[PDB]
Amino acid sequence: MSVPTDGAVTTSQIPASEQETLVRPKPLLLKLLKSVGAQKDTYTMKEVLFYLGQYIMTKRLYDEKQQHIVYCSNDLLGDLFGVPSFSVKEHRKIYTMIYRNLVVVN
Ligand SMILES: CC[C@@H](CO)N1C(=O)[C@@H](CC(=O)O)C[C@H](c2cccc(Cl)c2)[C@H]1c1ccc(Cl)cc1
Repeated sequence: MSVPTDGAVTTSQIPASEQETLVRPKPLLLKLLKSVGAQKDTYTMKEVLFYLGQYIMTKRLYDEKQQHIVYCSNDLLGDLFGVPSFSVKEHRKIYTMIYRNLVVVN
């Protein structure tokens, strides 16, 4: 392994091949990723999701009493995704929101 630690989350809702896509996060997204330990400039989509999950957890934006919804209207995450809230269960939407904040590599 070339980095000290790594993380990745996958879902049955997105095809494997898509989750392996290599991407280069734009400024705001890269800033959030690094605030939780990420150290690179290029990631696979599943790594991006891992760190974003970590970001949500650390900022305490995840509560089961919120019935699967994350409320990020007052967080930079709300501006990254461009929505006031979203469901952690709707993965295609999450992917779509994330795609706007990056560029696919080569
Ligand atoms: C916020 C907690 C976070 C912890 O990693 N999490 C989950 O708790 C679950 C929610 C679910 O049970 O469906 C999975 C979720 C996830 C995994 C892989 C791909 C995607 Cl799009 C979402 C994933 C998640 C949810 C949102 C984001 Cl932006 C990134 C990752």
